[PDB]
Amino acid sequence: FAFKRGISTPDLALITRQLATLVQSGMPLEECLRAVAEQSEKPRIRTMLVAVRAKVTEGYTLSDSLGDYPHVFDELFRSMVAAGEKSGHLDSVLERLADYAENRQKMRSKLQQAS
Amino acid sequence: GISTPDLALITRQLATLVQSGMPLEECLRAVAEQSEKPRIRTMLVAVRAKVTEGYTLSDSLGDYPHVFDELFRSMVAAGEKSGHLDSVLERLADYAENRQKMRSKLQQASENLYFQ
Ligand SMILES: [Ca+2]
Ligand SMILES: [Ca+2]
Ligand SMILES: [Cl-]
Ligand code: NA
Repeated sequence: FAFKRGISTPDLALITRQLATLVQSGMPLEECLRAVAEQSEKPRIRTMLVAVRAKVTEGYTLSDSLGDYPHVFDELFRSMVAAGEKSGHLDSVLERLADYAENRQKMRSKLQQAS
Repeated sequence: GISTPDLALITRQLATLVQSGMPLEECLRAVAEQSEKPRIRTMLVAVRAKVTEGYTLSDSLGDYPHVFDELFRSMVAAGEKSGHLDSVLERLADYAENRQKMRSKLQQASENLYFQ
C-alpha cells in the first residue's frame, strides 16, 4: 500500500498564480516551471516542480507532466490544463485555475476561522 | 487605493516576473494585461509608460502613494539603487502576502464570531 497527500490550499494558490502569470507573459513553459521552483520557499514543492519540468523537457504536455503528482493535482485540475493545451488556450485556463485556487484558499479559511 | 488582496497579487506577480530575468517594462506590461481591475490596469500601464521613458520604478510609484506607501516605495528605491530590485520585490511580495493572509483570517474570524 502507498499513500501520499496533496499540498496546502495556499501552496497550490501561490504556484498556480505564479505559473499562470509567467505563462501568460509569453515565457517558455519549461522556463516558467523553473522560475516557480526556484522561487519556492517549500522544499517539497520545489522538488515537485523540478520533476514536472523534467517531464516537460522530455516533451510531454503540462497536463501529462502534472500527472506524475495526481495526489496534488486532481483529475479536474489536470483536465482543465489539458483542455487549454488541446484548444490553444493554456494561458487563459491557467488564469482560471489561479483564480480557482485563490478562491479555494479563501473559502477554506472562511470555513475554519474561529473554530 | 486598492485592496489588501490586490496589492498582494500585483506585488507577487511583479516579483515573480522580475526574478525570472524579464526586463522590468515587460514585467509591468504582463501584470497590467493580467489584471481584472480596470483601475489597477490603468495604473500599471501608466507606471510602465514612465519606466520606458526613464523614470525609476520607485519614482513612478510615487504617483500612487495611496497604493504604494512610503515604506513600499523606499524599499523599491533601495533595490533599484543597489541593483537588487529582484530580491527587494520578493520581500515586498512576501510581506504583502503575509499581510493579506493574516488580515483576511482576522476578517473571517470576526465575521464568524460576531454574526454567530
Ligand atoms: Ca483573474
Ligand atoms: Ca518568498
Ligand atoms: Cl509528493
Ligand atoms: Na478529463
